[PDB]
Amino acid sequence: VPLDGGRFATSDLNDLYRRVINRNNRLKRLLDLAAPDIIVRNEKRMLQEA
Amino acid sequence: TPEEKLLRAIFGEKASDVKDSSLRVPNGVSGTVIDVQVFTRDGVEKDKRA
Amino acid sequence: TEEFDAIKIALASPDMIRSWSFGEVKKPETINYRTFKPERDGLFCARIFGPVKDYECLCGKYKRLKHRGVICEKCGVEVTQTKVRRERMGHIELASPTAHIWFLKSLPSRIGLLLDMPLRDIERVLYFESYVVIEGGMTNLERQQILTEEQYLDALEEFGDEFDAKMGAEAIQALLKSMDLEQECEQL
Amino acid sequence: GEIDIAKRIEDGINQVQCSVAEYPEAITYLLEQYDRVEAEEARLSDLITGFVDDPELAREKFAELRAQYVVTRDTIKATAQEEILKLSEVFKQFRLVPKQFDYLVNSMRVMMDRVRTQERLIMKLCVEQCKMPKKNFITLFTGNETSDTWFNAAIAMNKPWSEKLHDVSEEVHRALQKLQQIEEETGLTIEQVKDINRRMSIGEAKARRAKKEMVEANLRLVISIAKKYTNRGLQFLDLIQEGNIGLMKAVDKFEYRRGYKFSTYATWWIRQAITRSIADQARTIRIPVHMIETINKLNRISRQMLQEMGREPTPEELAERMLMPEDKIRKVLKIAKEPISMETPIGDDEDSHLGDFIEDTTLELPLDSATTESLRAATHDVLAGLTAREAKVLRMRFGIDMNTDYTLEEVGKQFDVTRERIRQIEAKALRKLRHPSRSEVLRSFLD
DNA sequence: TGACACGGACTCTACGAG
DNA sequence: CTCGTAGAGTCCGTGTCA
Ligand SMILES: [Zn+2]
Repeated sequence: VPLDGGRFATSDLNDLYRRVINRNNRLKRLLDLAAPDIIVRNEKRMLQEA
Repeated sequence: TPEEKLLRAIFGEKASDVKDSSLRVPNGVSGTVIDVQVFTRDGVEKDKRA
Repeated sequence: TEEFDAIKIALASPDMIRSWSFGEVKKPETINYRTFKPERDGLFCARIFGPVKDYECLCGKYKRLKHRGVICEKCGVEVTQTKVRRERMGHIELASPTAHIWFLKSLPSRIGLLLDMPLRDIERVLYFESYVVIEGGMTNLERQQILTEEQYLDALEEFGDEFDAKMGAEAIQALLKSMDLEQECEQL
Repeated sequence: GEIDIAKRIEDGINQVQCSVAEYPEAITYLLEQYDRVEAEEARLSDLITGFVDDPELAREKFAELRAQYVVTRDTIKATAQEEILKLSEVFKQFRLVPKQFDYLVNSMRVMMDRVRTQERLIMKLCVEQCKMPKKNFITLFTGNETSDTWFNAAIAMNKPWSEKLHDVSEEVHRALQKLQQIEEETGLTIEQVKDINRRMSIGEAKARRAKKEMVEANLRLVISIAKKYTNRGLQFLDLIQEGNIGLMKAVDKFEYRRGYKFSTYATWWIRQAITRSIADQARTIRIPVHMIETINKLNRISRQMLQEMGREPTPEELAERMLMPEDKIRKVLKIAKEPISMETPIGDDEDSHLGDFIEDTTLELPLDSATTESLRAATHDVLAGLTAREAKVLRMRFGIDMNTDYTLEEVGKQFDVTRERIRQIEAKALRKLRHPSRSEVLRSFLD
């Protein structure tokens, strides 16, 4: 919601969802690119964490 | 809503495109206003009272 | 209003989760920042969840109640009362099968105890700390044994086929899918 | 490394090629799809993709395959078998069209799996009563693995579960018979598939190591450049990942023959990716990149002017320093504000957060709902006070107690008198209601 | 914190079998 | 009677309230 004064207030789930979706898209592109094993491992680790 | 449109047609009530927001006195307090201050940002047209 | 009773709770099946959700959220954008209308098809998206303002689509093609069940062709937003924006759930199609933390770390580790495999091992597996030999064919290797990097390396070189080992939530899903519940119940 | 790792990749797949060649009847289908390839309806890279230790060159090499193969094929039944293994290693150079190896490796894998399913039901039978160590299972089962003889060899060792297996004698022989069918399609036994599979894995591992090196060599560089971008709302690890993507992109696109310093090219792409990612996915509300550059300029200018002047530069002074009309200056200042976390605790009262205050303006006021209800009731009865078809006219012209409103021509069609007379009716009704004492009660609804 | 409790893992003692 | 296994107790670390 836009609180009076041009600033915004959001629940944290917005940030969490944004981060998860980012890592998901990055992993998709990484698979399309056939990155070396180490990088796919790191990506899956971070996605699990998120 | 429709019925109110009917009412506007009937009485010819030009709807005012500006809502009221005035800072009215809080409920149940009564006293004397001793002073007023006005702060305009630089650039805007100072009103007479300023 | 229905008069109900008996609240039922169960694991959500993937087909049930797809059943509830009305759309997939592909991009992370939230709102247009110029006019704060929602971005499509972002975390806030009208063509998935619902119209911001009552009974008018996003693009502004249909604004009258005369249009109330029609779905604007330009903006894929259906015209309804904004309250629906409170009830529709969405979904994200996840690329890598991911483990549900609650069923893992809750003191009785139901992934752990279901697998009859210690907890420390499972944490090691999910975070890509070690492999696990998932049904290691005709070799000298167990089915729920965790393997370190160099153990898996000497093994792969040693055992090319009839050798299935994996890492992470994918391996865990593999291990879970193949388990025969009732036969093991009889044995136990 | 790209050419090196590609060579090792081809060497691994070449190893699987050798493994297949050392397997039987593979050479028959092999020569058949070489014959297919001769018509030239495909590419030279579906049959040879880099060697190990032109149509004519392939023709002559395959002529040598045919010759060595057949001459060892006649005397195949001792050393000629080792010569066939050598033919497998020399063909290792060639790789077959993806479909054919997919077909063979998948049929061989699923057959090994199927025999494994039979073996595992046997292993259930053994583990439940006799707990068979796997060594004896292999040794007795491996070596023949083709006829049901091993079954009676299990019967021959006098083991209690092994003899008891007659309960599953039907299924065991069904597995052996289908296994014989797989034998016929290959025309051999199995154990050599074990040899084949180990060589395939060895080759693939070689290729694996090469690909690993294709970043092990340029890894820490990404980390070194990454530590720059370390405060733009981005988990360090995401930064390093974006840098890895950029580095891979550079490597695959790197051109040593175009005349360009390699390292610069790499770092260039690294930045091109990292800055792009921070610009796009850093802020919650994505904002054009040129706008970000505008913010950066503003911030440099503010820093210089502030530290020299001491006080600060007023937006007018900033509008001076840059040629922009300053309307966009304050626009950019408004845009840069990040959303505040809705849970931020309010002062010394960690009981309420900010979320606890925001009010929902959407809600229609109950007062207004009551007014609207009273209004519909009153308008309905007052319409009832007026004539019938005029009342219906007025209801239809508006949405009173009805759905979408039809324009005058359509309502006139509804009465079949379709023309200005309908607005004559509208104006006459309005005129008739103008008279007071009926509408004043509705006059009250104005304010 | 801090008093409690639980779980998992580890150490020490005791019993059955050879 | 000792070795190998079984049982009991303890300790540490985590979860849980204000
Ligand atoms: Zn629209």
